[PDB]
Amino acid sequence: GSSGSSGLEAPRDLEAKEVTPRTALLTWTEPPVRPAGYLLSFHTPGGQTQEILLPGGITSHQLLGLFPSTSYNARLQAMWGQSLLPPVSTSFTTGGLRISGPSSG
Repeated sequence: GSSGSSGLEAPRDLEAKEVTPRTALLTWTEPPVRPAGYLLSFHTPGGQTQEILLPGGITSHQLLGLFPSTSYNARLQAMWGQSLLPPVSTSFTTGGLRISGPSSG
C-alpha cells in the first residue's frame, strides 16, 4: 500500500507564542510516540535558510537572531525509522523595536 501513516503520528497544535522583535517562542503538541530526533528549519522570505538539530524531547524551542517586523517560516520534522513524517509549517511575524517603559517601577 502507498506510503501512509502506519499508526505513527505527527506534531500538532503548532502556533507562534511570545512573539517579539528580539525572539520568538514556538509551542507544539508532541505525539504519543516520541520521535528519534527533531529537525527545526527556519528561513526568511527572500533570504537564506538555517537548520537546527533539536535535542529531541521538547515541546517548544527558543529561536535567536531574528529581525524586527520580519516574517519567518518554521518547520517541525521528526526523524522516524527510515521515514520522515510530514512536518508542520507555520508563519509568524515579529514585533517592532519599540520600548516605552522597560523599568516598570
